[PDB]
Amino acid sequence: RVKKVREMELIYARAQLELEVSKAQQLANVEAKKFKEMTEALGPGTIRDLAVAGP
Amino acid sequence: RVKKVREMELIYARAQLELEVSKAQQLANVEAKKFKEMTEALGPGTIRDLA
Amino acid sequence: RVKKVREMELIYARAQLELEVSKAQQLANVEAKKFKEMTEALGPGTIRDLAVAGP
Repeated sequence: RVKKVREMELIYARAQLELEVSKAQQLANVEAKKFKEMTEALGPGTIRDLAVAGP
Repeated sequence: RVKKVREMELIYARAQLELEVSKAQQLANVEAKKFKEMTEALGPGTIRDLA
Repeated sequence: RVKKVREMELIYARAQLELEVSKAQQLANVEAKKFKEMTEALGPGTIRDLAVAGP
């Protein structure tokens, strides 16, 4: 009884595994290429001065 | 009973995954190219002096 | 009685093992390649200045 249900919690957790995996995976692709285009369209010297706004 | 509903919470979370993904994805495109045009139309020396 | 149920908790924990394994495994792939693309699209000097925002 316990073997079968928990070997199934095995397969169910394999499932929930992949869900959380690709969840955060493509959320990561989202925010990472977000800030990719952010800073690439910014430019090296532009963001350097924007952050070095201090004498 | 638990297998089927939670393998479905698998597919539903795959769904909610992609929702949050492209949500923040295109919000990111939004704010990033926002500040892209901001600082590019500003110019290097302009923003340097402004800061 | 105890042997059989707990040798099964063996196989069930082998299962729960692999669930937690690939859970954190692909969550790791998620966040790691997230910050991969983050900092790679950033660039060496860009992130250096963004963090060296201080005189």
